Amino acid sequence: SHSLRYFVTAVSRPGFGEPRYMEVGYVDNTEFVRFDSDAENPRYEPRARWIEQEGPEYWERETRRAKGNEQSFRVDLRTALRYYNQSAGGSHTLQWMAGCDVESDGRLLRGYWQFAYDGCDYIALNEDLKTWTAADMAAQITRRKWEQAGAAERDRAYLEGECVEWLRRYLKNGNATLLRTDPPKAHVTHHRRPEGDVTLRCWALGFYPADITLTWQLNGEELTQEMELVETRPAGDGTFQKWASVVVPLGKEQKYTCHVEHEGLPEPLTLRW
Amino acid sequence: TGAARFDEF
Amino acid sequence: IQKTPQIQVYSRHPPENGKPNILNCYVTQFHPPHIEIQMLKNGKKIPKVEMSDMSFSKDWSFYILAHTEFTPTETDTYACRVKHASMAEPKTVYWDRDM
Repeated sequence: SHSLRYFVTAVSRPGFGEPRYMEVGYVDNTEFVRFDSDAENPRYEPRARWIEQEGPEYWERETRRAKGNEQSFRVDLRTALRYYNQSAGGSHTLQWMAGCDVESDGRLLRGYWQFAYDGCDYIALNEDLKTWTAADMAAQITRRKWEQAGAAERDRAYLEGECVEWLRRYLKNGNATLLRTDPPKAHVTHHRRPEGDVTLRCWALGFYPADITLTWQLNGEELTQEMELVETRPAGDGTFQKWASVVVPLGKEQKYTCHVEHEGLPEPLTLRW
Repeated sequence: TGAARFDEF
Repeated sequence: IQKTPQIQVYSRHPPENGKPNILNCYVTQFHPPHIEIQMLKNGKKIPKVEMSDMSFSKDWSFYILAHTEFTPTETDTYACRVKHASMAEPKTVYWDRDM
């Protein structure tokens, strides 16, 4: 699956002017556009070569949408101090994420339209794209207004139509980067433990996309219970990496196998120490 | 292209 | 109210002395979004450091990836040092090359 997501952040800083307002656009968790109100020329900007192709009409449209958004966020930050009875002196944050996950055939899997205030859930459109979850009494006030306004219906139209169609476009103009499959390259390190034991860590490097399955096996069964790992993480060059470790006895390294599966491998990799 | 806010909190 | 950053330091390639590589400092799970990230070589600030743009995770917590070019040698020590209003002091995580 592929996703188009817009991560919006407004941070108030009372006495140092207007809230800092940022939008960041991602196709499949790689950045392709940004708008920052603190830029010398606050404008929607390209962050990947493949989006540059778009017309002046595109950038001016997006710039104005961001500007409009910045205004709405200013008003909402003020509404929140009222709902939560807070001083106009403190710094607060609103965050909004909106976008679409699409299957390889191009049918929508999941739309998102959700908000958090001060890092806590505020209101979120359910997967039915009809229904709001309001985390608190403040957000119930908003939910009442949005139900009356037909907000969900309008948000759903963007999630089902515009979002999906633009994603489909982005994937093609960007396919060289976005549809690539960089395969993982794997190795195993060996650390003797003070307890007389051995840590075996299986590393997967250089892979794209992010999705991967990394496991440890002994006699054909997985070691899912006693496995240490790290979450998949970016490696500075648009690729990803991950590792997974197990503790094993001193002679028995050779009887343990690391298994890696990824779109860019014809066949799973199997490695030992 | 991104989403536009219409309804206020 | 406040979330303390988790800091991970690692290279793009297994290190080889005298071979160009990328060093990463991946700082996640923090709030609020204001943060200060420096990467250090033998305790001196590395001048050229790329930072992703302020963005956040599923669970609403902010993250940044700092990375820089480096060529590791046998003796060089490398670290990432992070200043965040969640912590009394900056927090320093050393690159562990033998992981």
